Amino acid sequence: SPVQYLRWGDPAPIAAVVFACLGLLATLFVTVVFIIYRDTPVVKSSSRELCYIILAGICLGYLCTFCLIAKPKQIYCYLQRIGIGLSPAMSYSALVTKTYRAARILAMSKKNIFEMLRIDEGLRLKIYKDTEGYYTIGIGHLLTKSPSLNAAKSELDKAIGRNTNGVITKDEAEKLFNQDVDAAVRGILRNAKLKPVYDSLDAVRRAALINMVFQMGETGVAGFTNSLRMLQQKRWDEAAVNLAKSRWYNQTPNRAKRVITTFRTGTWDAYKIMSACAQLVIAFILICIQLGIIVALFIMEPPDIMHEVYLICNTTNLGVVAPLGYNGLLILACTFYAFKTRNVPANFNEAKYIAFTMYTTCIIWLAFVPIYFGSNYKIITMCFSVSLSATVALGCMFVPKVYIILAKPERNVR
Ligand SMILES: COc1cc(/N=N/c2ccccn2)ccc1NC(=O)c1ccccc1Cl
Repeated sequence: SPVQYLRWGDPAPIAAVVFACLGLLATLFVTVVFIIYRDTPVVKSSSRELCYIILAGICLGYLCTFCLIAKPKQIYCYLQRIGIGLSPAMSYSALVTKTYRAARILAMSKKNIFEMLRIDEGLRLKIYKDTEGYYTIGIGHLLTKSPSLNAAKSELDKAIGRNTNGVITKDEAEKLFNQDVDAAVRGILRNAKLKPVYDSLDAVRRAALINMVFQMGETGVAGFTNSLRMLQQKRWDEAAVNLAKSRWYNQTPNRAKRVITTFRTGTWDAYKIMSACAQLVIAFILICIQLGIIVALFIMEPPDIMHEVYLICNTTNLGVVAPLGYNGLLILACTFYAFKTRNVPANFNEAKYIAFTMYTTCIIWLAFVPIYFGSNYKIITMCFSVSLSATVALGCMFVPKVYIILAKPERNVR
């Protein structure tokens, strides 16, 4: 009885049980809220089905405390090992599936910009110089400002990760172009004239603005004050009419016609250019791998009480460390794809929060390695550890969305 341990001068059990219960309530609230408001654009935009798996994971994370603070029965040693290994595996298998898909969507998004400017500006697959005289390759990608061609080859090889002999492929030029886009988009957001326009525009019309920036630079695109304001107000037909009067249109009419037409339609029409049930099956597989590890260890080192509210089991270091390792890989993958997609604005900046969640989760899990092994109160540290990691995931991912559903029904709009 955790109440008895409180009476005696030990409040750790009762704390753990309370943390866990507030956890379950909060998860039950968040869940029933997502069911009720499933039709709205803040739940329907993301993967509704993966969230249920993430919430089950969080839920089961809180339920672990009821097998760690338990009566000495055989099955609770079985459920301890299932819960402490499978609850994070449910949350992060679902999450890594979500973040990987965001990353593939981001990659395929950057491919259109690249195809756009391949057609508009060109591409050389072997080293050349710009009109200054500095070594360049692909879509005007700068290598070095050194007169040494070897330096250019040197920095190219580093940039790609093979000996290129100064020659690359379309896909390695794409890779290089994505640095130059990110660079150009940083300049734009540092620039008070361009920043509000880029903010306003959909993905396709941002491609159009980056194109112009790539042709005339930032200070040049800031020239088009009126045209820029027309686009901000989403006045497409009038922005086209105005830009079609420019020195820009009269000096490079072929490229200008295409960029302008793209500002009108918000489509790719002017240029030559990941499932749902898949994510459940992949998430389910990634989770059965963790089950395989736990069931394997149940045969190698069968669960058994050691022999009292702290239920102590025989679980050896390999019983702890094997699932820990796999959970760690899941976390590191999640963090990797999350960070890759951190600035993706889709679904009310879902990506910004997920990145923050994963950064926290890394410091927590890495912290609780020396803490747990260095500790003589392992069942308690395990209790607070699981619940904390689960609260972080619920806190940083689900609260921000439940907030908008409940507090800001007006902003809950596509
Ligand atoms: C960070 O602590 C843990 C959290 C766990 N679940 N979190 C959850 C669970 C559900 C949803 C989100 N998050 C599971 C095991 C944990 N710890 C360990 O298994 C462990 C054991 C020994 C040494 C170090 C560690 Cl890190």
